[PDB]
Order: sequence, then structure tokens, then C-alpha cells
Amino acid sequence: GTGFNKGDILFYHREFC
Amino acid sequence: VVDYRINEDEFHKISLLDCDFFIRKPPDPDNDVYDFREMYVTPPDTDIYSVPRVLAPMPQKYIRCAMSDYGCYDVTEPPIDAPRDPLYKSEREISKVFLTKHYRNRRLNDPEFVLDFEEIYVIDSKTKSITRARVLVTVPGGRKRDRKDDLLVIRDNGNSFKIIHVGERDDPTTVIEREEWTKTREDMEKHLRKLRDFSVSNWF
Amino acid sequence: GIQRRIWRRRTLTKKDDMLPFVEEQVRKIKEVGKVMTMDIERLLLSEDNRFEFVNSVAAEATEYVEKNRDEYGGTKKAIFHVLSNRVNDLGFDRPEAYAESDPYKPGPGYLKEY
Amino acid sequence: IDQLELPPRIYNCLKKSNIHTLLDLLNNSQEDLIKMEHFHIEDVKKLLDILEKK
Amino acid sequence: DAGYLTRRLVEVVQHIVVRRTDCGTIRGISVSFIQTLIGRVLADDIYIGSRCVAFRNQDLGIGLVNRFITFGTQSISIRTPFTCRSTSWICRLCYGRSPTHGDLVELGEAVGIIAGQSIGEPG
Amino acid sequence: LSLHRCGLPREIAIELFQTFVIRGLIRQHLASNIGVAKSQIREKKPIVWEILQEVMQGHPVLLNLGIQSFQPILVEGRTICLHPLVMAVHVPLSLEAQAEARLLMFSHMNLLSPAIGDPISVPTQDMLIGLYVLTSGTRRGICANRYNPCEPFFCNSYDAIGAYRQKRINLDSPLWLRWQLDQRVIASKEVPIEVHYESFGNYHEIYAHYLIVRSVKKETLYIYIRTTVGHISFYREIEEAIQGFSQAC
Amino acid sequence: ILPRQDMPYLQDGRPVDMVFNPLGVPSRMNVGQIFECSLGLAGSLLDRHYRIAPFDERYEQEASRKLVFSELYEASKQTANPWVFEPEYPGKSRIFDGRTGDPFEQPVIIGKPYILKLIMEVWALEGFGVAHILQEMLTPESFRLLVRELRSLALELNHFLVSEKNFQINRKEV
Amino acid sequence: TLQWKCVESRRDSKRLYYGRFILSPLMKGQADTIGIAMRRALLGEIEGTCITRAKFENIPHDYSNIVGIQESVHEILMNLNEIVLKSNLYGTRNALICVQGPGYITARDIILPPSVEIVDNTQHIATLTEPINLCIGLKIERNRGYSDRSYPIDAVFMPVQNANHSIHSYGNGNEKQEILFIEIWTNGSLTPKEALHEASRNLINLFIPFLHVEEE
Amino acid sequence: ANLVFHNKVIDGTAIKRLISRLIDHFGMAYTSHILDQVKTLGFQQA
Amino acid sequence: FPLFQLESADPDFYKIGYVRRVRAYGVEFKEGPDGFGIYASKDIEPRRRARVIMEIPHELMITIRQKHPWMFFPDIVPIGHPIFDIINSTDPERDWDLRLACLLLFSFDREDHFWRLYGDFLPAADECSSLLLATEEDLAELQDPQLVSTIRQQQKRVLEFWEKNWHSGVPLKIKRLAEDAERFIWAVSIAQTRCISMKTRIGALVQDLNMMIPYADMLNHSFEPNCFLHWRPKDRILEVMSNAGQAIKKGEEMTINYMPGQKNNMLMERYGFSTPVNPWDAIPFSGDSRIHLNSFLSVFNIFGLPEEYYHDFVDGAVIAAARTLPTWSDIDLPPIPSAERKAVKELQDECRKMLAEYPTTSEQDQKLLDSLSEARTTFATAVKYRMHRKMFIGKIIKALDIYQERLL
Ligand SMILES: Nc1ncnc2c1ncn2[C@@H]1O[C@H](CSCC[C@H](N)C(=O)O)[C@@H](O)[C@H]1O
Ligand SMILES: [Zn+2]
Repeated sequence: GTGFNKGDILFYHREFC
Repeated sequence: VVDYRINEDEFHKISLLDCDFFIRKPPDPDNDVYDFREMYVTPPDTDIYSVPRVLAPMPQKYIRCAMSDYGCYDVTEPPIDAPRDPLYKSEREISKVFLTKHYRNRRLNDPEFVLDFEEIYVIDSKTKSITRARVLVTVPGGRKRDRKDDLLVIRDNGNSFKIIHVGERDDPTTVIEREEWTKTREDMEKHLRKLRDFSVSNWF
Repeated sequence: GIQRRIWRRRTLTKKDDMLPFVEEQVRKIKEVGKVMTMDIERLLLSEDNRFEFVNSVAAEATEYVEKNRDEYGGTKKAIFHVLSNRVNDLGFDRPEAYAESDPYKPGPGYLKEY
Repeated sequence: IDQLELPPRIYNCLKKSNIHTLLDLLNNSQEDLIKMEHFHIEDVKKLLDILEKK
Repeated sequence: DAGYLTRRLVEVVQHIVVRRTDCGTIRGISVSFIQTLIGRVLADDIYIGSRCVAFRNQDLGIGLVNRFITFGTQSISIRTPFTCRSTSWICRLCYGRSPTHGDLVELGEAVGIIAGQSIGEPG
Repeated sequence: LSLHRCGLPREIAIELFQTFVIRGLIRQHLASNIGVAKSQIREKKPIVWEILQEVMQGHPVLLNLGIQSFQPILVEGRTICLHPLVMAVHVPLSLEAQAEARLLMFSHMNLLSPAIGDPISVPTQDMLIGLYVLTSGTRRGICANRYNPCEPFFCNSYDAIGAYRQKRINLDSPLWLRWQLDQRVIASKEVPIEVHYESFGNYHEIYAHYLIVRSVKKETLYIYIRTTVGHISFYREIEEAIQGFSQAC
Repeated sequence: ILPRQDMPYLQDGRPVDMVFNPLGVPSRMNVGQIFECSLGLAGSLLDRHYRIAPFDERYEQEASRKLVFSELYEASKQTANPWVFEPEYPGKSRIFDGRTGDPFEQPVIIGKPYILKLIMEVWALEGFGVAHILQEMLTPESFRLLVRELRSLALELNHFLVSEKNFQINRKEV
Repeated sequence: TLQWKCVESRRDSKRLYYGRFILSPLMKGQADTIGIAMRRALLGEIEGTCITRAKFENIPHDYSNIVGIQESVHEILMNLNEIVLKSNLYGTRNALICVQGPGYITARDIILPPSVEIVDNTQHIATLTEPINLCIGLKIERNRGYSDRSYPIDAVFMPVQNANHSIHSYGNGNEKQEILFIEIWTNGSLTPKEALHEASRNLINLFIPFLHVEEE
Repeated sequence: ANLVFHNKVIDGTAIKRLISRLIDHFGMAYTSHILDQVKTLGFQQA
Repeated sequence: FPLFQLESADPDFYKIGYVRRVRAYGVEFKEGPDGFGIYASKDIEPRRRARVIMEIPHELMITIRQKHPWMFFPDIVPIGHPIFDIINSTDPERDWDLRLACLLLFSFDREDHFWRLYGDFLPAADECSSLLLATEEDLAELQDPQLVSTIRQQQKRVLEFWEKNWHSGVPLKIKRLAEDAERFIWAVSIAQTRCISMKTRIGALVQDLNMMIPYADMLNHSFEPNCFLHWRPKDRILEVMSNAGQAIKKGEEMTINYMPGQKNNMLMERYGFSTPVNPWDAIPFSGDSRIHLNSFLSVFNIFGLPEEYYHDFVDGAVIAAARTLPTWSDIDLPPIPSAERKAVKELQDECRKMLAEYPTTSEQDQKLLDSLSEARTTFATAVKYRMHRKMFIGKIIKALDIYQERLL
């Protein structure tokens, strides 16, 4: 039944602008 | 059996339960003219033609006839194999076909159109035969009468034909109840016959 | 084929012989919950094995309770929410968790009596 | 609608359709009113103008 | 007496579960009545002349069985619990259609216990 | 009761669902904690029964095809109410157990017995006589007429049923019904008893149970069925059941 | 339990107190209750009690039928209650539905009888395949206690789990 | 206080009106008595208007079919039996159908007596092929449900097609309270709300006579 | 719905056959509702 | 306030299916000069799973096994009928369309069969775009000798089958199916253009079928379809399912992929149509000049593996250009801009050399199609085919120009 078959880059690297 | 295969568009094709009946069709706009000199009969949906049995003299010249079929409904409940298989199946089984001559060969749209019930031809599926019906006329007037007043009554598996006046028409309830009364009356007496005091008893 | 554009509309050009007092019954069907019964059978037509369907529904229901604990156990049952969501995923419309209420209740404290 | 200066033929059509208040008339579209018998497109502008003027 | 028989019947087949789709058996049971054929899965093709009217591994419905009666179908080979390649389990095709669900029996069904109940209960 | 429902008394339901009633009281802040939630249940505070109805809805229970799953509803009284086609009560706790109860053990996906595939819930006893009396048609032959004979017409089935409600006809009095569907009447496969053939082209075919009007000039085909309101009522009940379920789903 | 206006009522207007299923009699073949109820009705209307020794048929054929029908007729005649004895169907009478006022179609037997007041499951779950329901209804103390009793017979019952990933054997704490 | 309200209304077609109504709060046992009495009043005590006789003029030869008319005489009678009417007539009046020739004869073509109105103008009567003149005299009557070459028409007087009632019971402790629902289906000759009012008035008129006194 | 029109009598074996055909054609959810309606009709007429 | 504010198909088209358990959800059948189509009657909002668009019962289909032996599902041919002998005499590999055509003509002759009604909504002999109906003059407008020879062999095979099996001595029940060769050719044209091949499970039997499916043969083809077909074995219903998570706007056409990975010449041979945005069309280059495959894909934002290219101007033609252009790739070696310009210039010259092979141009063909007034359906199909190929070659020249400049 139901028991069958076992049931961060790109940050701090931006343009200074 | 005949050696050839006919051209079926020169014939009326009449389909019954056990045969296809072919009668030659002279060209006509209403397609209701019959040439009975050439007729064939075949097993259903087949092109192997043979001469049908003829049990009565057939018309020699062209005649105009109205066709109606005679039979029953086979309403069954077939087994349900596939999903959504139908709960019922309703088919028509035709055992006889009636060909009723138009009086004086008048057309359907003729204002003086009436049927000539004295000349009716019957096709039987069981025997693959064609014959003329024996008709009993009870209307007063003889051969010269108002054909607009007569009614044809068909009974006994399409074997008894009676022409009555339209004022003698039976109610459909009366027809059904007559058959039931006759059958139950005989069955009741058969049931009561084995009682040993039957011979000294009354019906009431 | 191409004529100028004018074209032949396709029609049946053939005969097909195959071509009101149930309000109380319809409203009772919804009241007793028979609608979900048909939905369950509808979902099981798309399932090869009904035992893995039961397991999958329970697995999805467990996820609902972990995500939002306080919203389930009363008027909204997690298993009913799963079934209604799966019917809506097929493109049909059902109320959320099949939850319905009596609009003719005469105020608080009153229980409908069977 | 009794307090709007509608022509009597328009008034009878709205009452025949059980349109009684101003809000009932507003919720009806312009196609619905044409579906009513004896109320046509030529009657929409004169009815709208009365509601435009109101 | 009915309960004691039911307990022994369940015990002898309690372990039988539908565990495979197809055991891949080649043998079948030959049959030459309608109720003993509905739901069976065919083990071989059936021909009427040169026309195959039913294919191998096709389940037998009421329409197919009536066709075998109408025409000259002398022998039909079906897959039964007697043909499966195991005694610790059975496959879907050797069991056939489920009575309670209309389709082929599903994987994981405890058909042994169902068989035990279906015989013990009418005792 | 519906086939999938059962009725539980308050005294039995509150014990079976006490853990859910306590949680419902705490969740909706009607009780501060576990200890307070018990006192309100003890003291029969009326807010308890409102919560009990909420938590019981959508929560099936097992009743011990000896054991089945039903959706419980609160009923008046002190007894357990079961539908006529059917003591231990088990409440599934885990969602895995609740899924199995609703999706595998309910009384509508087990309509066929595994032995041969027969239906389980066939009407019996008083249900069966009611159908038998309903579909026992009109008296016939010598039981209908004292003497050898050498009925109303209804446009639709609703007029026939309406005439029956107004005591104009009896349940087994014969009538003719105008039929505007195909010929789907189960009857003996028999040729007409009588054919009445008018000289203008119309002919009436009188069968044992229906009348068919046809013509050789037109394509008309009119069907009138000789039946009773009992047969009409039985046909309508099944048809409206199918139509009602389709509209609701 | 119904209000008196919902009960079926007789041709004298009195509603009945109890309604029994008539299908229980032919299967159980206890016709004596039919005799008693009819005679009880006659006695109440005639202000009589009856004490009848069993097997009254020793006097004559259909002795009970003669006693009951004759007393029913006497009750009907003396009290001017023709419904009590119907020549067409003795012992039965047409009664009315309290809800609608329409008569019931067939005549119904009525009377006044004397009524007293009185003082595999695992297999089914396995057949359904409800494995988690079965686990809940079983729960382990049943097996841990079994191990100790087997230990009293110098037998050890160890439960080992073999991992399908790394094939390592784990002895469960039992 | 005891009040009534309409909770559901619908008009499926010109001859299919549905309405559901509520009456609350009622004391125990009252809703059943009201529902039983109202249902009986709705089904047979409300007067409807129907065609009861038809008479084909021009001496149509008393046959089962008429030249130029597709339908037989019986089919015309069946179609006339299905025409829904409303009126305030006292006694009996005559209507008339006089159609020149080819086309569709519908209820729109009936010439009505003063108080009589037609509900569905599109209801079919007869199809005329030939340009013959058809003249049918009709007999119109207003009757309760429970009540010369002219063909009778067995009309069933039921402007209310169906009616049902159900009761809901509510309680808070010892205090009980029941709610009455009434469902009404009409054929369009009357609204469900109007049928509710006429059934109540007809019931009241039935019980007023018990309160009558006599002059001395 | 293309239900056949029975017109003679419905006994125990006739209703059992009809239910089995309804199950095979409409499914168990439809037939379960049909059973409830037929059950109610039988009780009312009895 | 509310007071102050392609033709629909024959209504009986959907009704004849609807009374036989055909269901359509949120779509409508619309008819135009180019034929039938299925369009979303409303905004089909995305869901977590595929939405059911249409449900077609199995009993309304005409199906035959792809592989021998020939069995029909549902079985409609009576035992002993001569039509089976005609079906059984076919080539198992090549004559699948002949087998379906025989079943189709047989189905039209049956009174109770659904395709007796549904056949009236099939395109006629002068409306079907199949090249089996194309005249020799229509094939002259293809400008493709390989495709023309393929069609001529198809027409020869179909005609010879009719002449062999519909001679004078055959029974009348066979003659009335295909009284003339054109009737049988039309049936084969319907079979080729409308057959749907799927793997289905019926009961316990899993098999490949060639299927004539009503209301699903009205879905048009797209190489980026918004719908797909799904067989539901339990109730024997074909489902048309919209892609999961994909929003479909009101009026948008519902499409399926008839032939994944197939070129326009294959679409023309089978279905008698072509698309200018076919992502599998190929062009014969010499290979002397090659561009950088990685750069070309990134310039036009074409991602995924070569067999599953997709776009995040760019359409199926640019994807086809990526697969058909001569390309080089050296893991992560960058391309020299001046060497890539020589390749782009030489590839454009070879593209113009092939456009100069056609007597007319793409826009001249487009205006010819607008000027037509008495043209056969296949003639316009033949012109659209050669015009689409010219549009594809022209798209490559534009794509190379854009790529050459975006490489700076
Ligand atoms: N994307 C597409 N572009 C042009 N024609 C197409 C197309 N998809 C399908 N078709 C046409 O539709 C046919 C497949 S059957 C699809 C329905 C068809 N339009 C009809 O009205 O019956 C093919 O023969 C093809 O000519
Ligand atoms: Zn096996």
C-alpha cells in the first residue's frame, strides 16, 4: 500500500561613480 | 444467383433485416415509380444478386407506390466494456415492407392524392419473397366509393388487411386493452383448470 | 483554393440526431462535501498508482503546516487545501480548502442542529 | 427614476424591467437597455443626456 | 469453523504483494466460463484468419470474450497466478484487472490478504 | 445521512477530539494555556462546542468493510447515528493517516466488492419494496376491465407529475406521455399489434407500450409512451441525480 | 421520537404511539404478535382482558383466528367504530399521514400489544493498503517486552539495519 | 421579531422562475405546520389560466391532418396545451387564431380577451406550408389546481411548477430557534414572490370563516 | 444523460444490475450520489 | 458607472463533439481563409502545473497500430470485411498513411461513426495544403528538385495503391469508399496532414498508434508551442495541456509541435506547409570561412546546449543560423575581430550567391501571394515554401551583420 517501496561576488564590486 | 452485378442506382434499394430488395426504378422526379418486371434480392450489404420468390401476380406496367416499413425496435442494454460505453442501444429491425399504390398513380403533391389500399405489395425479409396482400373491404360502396373515408387496418404480423370506414377507428388504448384482456383471460382459465371444482364453477 | 479573400465556411451539412428543479439537490451536494469526492476521482484519473498519490498529498500537506502552522486545524484543513490546490492547478476553480459556512446563523453562540 | 424627468415611454420600459432606483439604472449597461423592447439606440442619447444633466 | 479457516487462508498468502509490473513469464494457461476470462491478461496473440483480434499482454474485456465465442477461437492462453515467475510475489499482468477499481491491479496491493478475505468471508 | 457521513454525540466527540479542541482554544486565544483550556471543557463553556464543530469538519474517523472511514458531524442526543447501509472509533492523528482515511477508506471509492466485483450498497428491505411498488405499473387485461373491450395525454413528464400531486391521477393509473427523445423504452421486441393507415398517407403504429405516428408524405415521427407516473418518477429521479451532480461539480 | 401531530393516526383521529417495521415478521416467522395486537385493541375498546391457554387449536381449526375476529367485530359493533373490523380486510384499516393528512395507500394492521422496556481489523487495514493508519493503531513496547521474555530462554533477538548506501550494519536499540 | 426575506431569485427563461424565501425566528414545531400548509396552497389553491377547448372553423373535414398544416390536429392540441397564460378573468372567455397562410403560427398570433396576457410569445403552435387560412376558436378559463366539434384540452392548472420547504434548527443552550425555507418554481405566469403572497392570502381566507358570527 | 427508460418493474436483481452499469459508465462518485437519491426515493414510496 | 461607459466556427462543430464528451476549456474554434484554428477565448493564467485545454474521448478517434499486426482502436472493421485485406497488403514501414486512409474512407461509410459528421469539417480537395494534391505546375513553384521528386514518388505510390485495390472486380462495399483516385488521394492527404502518432496504454496494452484525433487535428504547428498532447490511460482521453507556468493571452493561438527537429522540407512533405522561423532549417555552406560559435550565441543571447538552443530580432531563424553556420570553438580561445570579419564577409557573399539562384526574391514572392485571385492552395503553399527559404537566407545575412558589429 502506502508503505510499498519506502513510501557573494558582485557585491562590494560596483561602479564608484 | 445471377452471373452479373446490377447497377444499383437504376433500382429502388429496400433494406430489411435479412435481405436487400431491389426493384427497377424508372426515372421520375418523385422517385416513387416502380418497375416490378425486374427484381432482385441480396443478403444484406452484399452485391451477389438472385431472383426473389414471387407469390402473386406482379404489375406489368409502371405504378406509383408509397413505401412504409413494418417491424420492431430492438432496445438493448449492451455490456459496458470501454469507458463511456452507452447504457442502451436502440435499433430498428424491419421484417416487412409495404408498397401501397397511389390511386390512379397520382403524385403526392396532387390535391386529389389518395392511397389505393386495394393494391398493396408485401416484401418479407424472412422468406426473401414478394407477394400481394389479400385485402378485405368492409366499407359500403364497392369499387366506386370515396377513398378519402377508408382506413386500412393491418394485424397478425402483417398478414391480415382490412379496409374500414374512418369513423370506425379504434382508440389506441382499446387496441392495447383488447390484446391484454384476451391473453389474460386464457392464462387465468389455464391456471384455474387444475382445480378439481373447475367444471362446476362460473366465470364472472 | 485562394480566392480574392473569400473562402468556404465549413458546416455540418449533415444531420446529427444527438444534437430544472435540481437547486435543492445541488445545494445539498455542496453542503455534504460530495464535490471534493468527484475532484478526488478526477485527480486519480491522472495518477498511475493511487498509493503514491496518497503519499504525495500527505507530503505536500506536511509542507503546508510547517510553512504556516496557525492557519490549519480549524476551518481550513491542510489536506483539503492540498486537494483544492491540485484541482486549481488543472485550470478549474474551487474554493480554498472547500471551506464553506452557513450564512443564516442567528449570531454567535448558535450551533446548527442536525 | 420617478424623480428624473424621463419621457413616459422610457419610464414604462425601466419599470417593466424592474429598474426602480437611480443606482439600478446606472448598473445597467448600454447594450442591456437596447435588449429591452421599445427602447432603442435613439433613446440612449436622450436618456444619457438627462443623466448627463443630472 | 469459518473464522479458523479464514485465519489459515490469510496466513498462507499474507506475504503476497503486487511488486512488479511484468515478471516476464513466457508460459500461459490454455482455456477452451466467461467470468473466468474477464480481467485476464493474454499470454499470446489470438488470430481469426490473418487478422490479430487481440494482442499479447492485452487484458480480456467482455467485448473480446464474446468475439472468441462467436468465431472459431479454440484455445486462449492467459496469464494467471499459476504462471508468475515467483511464489513470494506476483506481478500486475499475471494477476490482471482489479475488481474494485476496474483498471490493472496497482503496485503495492496486498492481493494475498484480499484473496484470503474473499474466500473466508462467504463461509 | 449521506453515504460518507456519520453522526457523533457531543459526549463522545469531545473526548475523541479533546486535543484538537484544546489547540483550537489556544490558537484563537479563548484559553491562555493548556490548564485553562481543560477547565472550559470541564465546565461545558458554550464556546467549546463552537470549536468542536470547527475541528471536526474535514477530519475523518474510523468506525469499527467492517471498518470504514466517515466524515463525522455533531448530532443531538447520546447515540451514534449511522446511515442505513452500515463499537470502536479511531481518530487519525498524523497527516499521513488522515490522507489514507479520506482517500482510501471512504465509503464511495469502495462501491465494488473484491470477491467478484459486485456492488456493495444495493438498496434492500424497505428501500427495495418502495422501488418495487413505485415501478409496478398498471393492472392489465382481466384485472383492469370487468368486461372484454370487444386515458389522459400529457405533453411532458412534469405535467403528468403535477397532475399526480393534485390527486388527478393515481400512481399506477395508465397514461400516454408525449416523447421528444429517441426510442429508448425497454420493451418486448414485437411488431405492432395494429397499424391504422389513413388514405391520405399518415399511419399509426400501435405497440404494446407505445404509439408511433409516421407518414409517407412528411418526415414526421411522433412517439407516445403508455406508462405510469411511477415509471416517470423513477426515470426522473436518476436523471435529475445525474444532472444535479454535474451542475454541482 | 416524533411529535404526536407527525405520527400516523387512525380513523378515530388518535395518533399511534409506536410504528414497527412489518418486514420483521415474515423473516422471523412470529405470527403470534399479529394475533396479540388485534386482540389487544378489541379488549381495550370492550373493557376486557383475555387470559388464553396456549394451543387453542386443539378445540378446532383456526381457533385463534375465530377468537380474534369475533372479538374485533364485537368491539366494532358495540363502540360504533367500523374501522376496528373491516370485512374487506379484518384486522387492518386505512390510516392517515400526520404530516400531510393524506391516507396511506394500503390498509395497515393496528393494535394495542404489550411492549416491555429492557435493561481481522488488521487484515482489513492491510487489504486497503493504509500502512500509516495501521502503524498508528498499533503504536515499541510490544516488541521490546518480547525480546526480554525470549532472553529468559537463553535466546537473543537482534534487529540489524543494513544501509543501502555504504553497507554498514547498525544494531537497533531494542 | 418574525420576518421574511427572499434569499435567492433567478429567471432561467420566460417560463422558468425560481425563488427561495426565509422565515425566522420560529418556535419549535411551527415551521413544519407552515411549510405543509403553504406547499398545499401553492400547488392547488392558486388559480391559473389555461386553454381548455379548441374549435377548428372553416369545416376542416374533421380529419386527423389538415391540408397545408405540417402538424396533425392532435399535435396542434398538444402545442396549445403548453401555452402559458395569465389573466384576471371571471368565468370563461373566447380567444381566436386567424392566420392567413404560410409561416409560423405562435402564441403571438392569439387574439386575447381583455385581462388575458401571454407569457412566452415564441411558443410554437403550427407550421403552415400552403397559404391556407386557419381559424381556431379557443376557450380560456381560470381555475384552481385542486378543482359542437370542439376538441377538449385536458389542461393541468399549475402556475406553480414545484414547491418545497426545509427547516434549520439552531440552539444556544436551552434556547431553541428554527428557520423555515420555502422554494417556489413558477412557469412565468407569476413570480415566486407573488405566488408566496397569494398562497398566504388564500390560506387566510380559508380560516376566516371559522371566525364568522351571525346576525341575531 | 442517455439513460434507458425502464417501464415494467424494478426488483432486487434489476436494481443491482443497474447500479453496476452506472458504476462502469459514470464512475463511483456519480453512482454514490445516485444511490443516495434512489435510497431516499425507495424509503419515501415504501 | 456602467451606463456612462477569423470567424467563429460553425456552432455545431463543437456541439457534435460536446454531446459525445468532448470538452474544451478556455479556448474556441475559429475559422479563417487559411483554415481552422484553436484560440484562447480568455486570459489563461499560469498555474503550478499544466492546465487542461481540451479532452477528447478515445471512441471519437481513428487509430491503428504503428507496428504489425494491424489492430484498430476502437475496433470498427468487422471480421471478414475486405477493407482489412487492403490494409493488410500494405508496406509496414512506408504505407502507414495508406492504412489510415483506408480506415478514414471506411469510417465515412459507417452510419454511426463520428467521422461521418466530423468529416464535413475536414478541408476539401481544393482546400487541403498537402502536396499529394499538388499539380505538376504547383511543384514547379517549389524550386527544390529534391522535394519535388519526393512528392512525385508519394503521388505515384498513392495512385498505384488505389489502382491495384480499387479495380473493377472489387465488391461494392469497397468501390463506394473511393470511387475515383482523387477521393483516395484526398484521404491519404488527410491521413498525412492530420495523423498524430503517440505511445498509448489502453487497458494493460502499451503500443504505438497512428491516430486521427478530432478537435486536436485543429491545433496548428509551432516550434515554440504553448500546448502539448497527453494521453490519459485511465479513462482513455487525449488531453491537450498548456505548458505549465506559461501565461496565454486571450486570442492567442493554441499550438503543438507536430515534428520536433524537422526541417521545412519535411514539414512540406508531411503537412504541406513551411515556417520561416524553423529552428532546424539548414543551408549548405562550403566551410571555408567559420565564425566563433560562442560569440554568435552570446551576441544573440542564445543559451543551452546545441540540441536545445533557446532565446532568452532573434527568433527561430537565428537559432537555425547558429546550428547551420560554419563554426569553430577552442574551449575559451577568443576570436580575433579582424579574422572574424573576413569570415562574416565571405559567409555573406555565399548567402547572396544562393539568393541569386532564385529567379525572384522574397518580397516579390510575398507580393505575388497578395496578387493571387485564382490560385490553388498548393500553389500558394509552394510559393510560401521558397519565400520562407529566401527569408531564412536573408535573416542569416542580417544576423551576420549584427554579429560582426557587436564583436567590438
Ligand atoms: N504553422 C502553420 N503554418 C501554416 N500552416 C499550418 C501551420 N500549422 C498547421 N498548418 C496547416 O494545418 C494543417 C494541419 S491540420 C491543422 C488544422 C487545419 N488548419 C484545418 O483547418 O484543418 C496542415 O496541412 C497545414 O497546412
Ligand atoms: Zn507474473
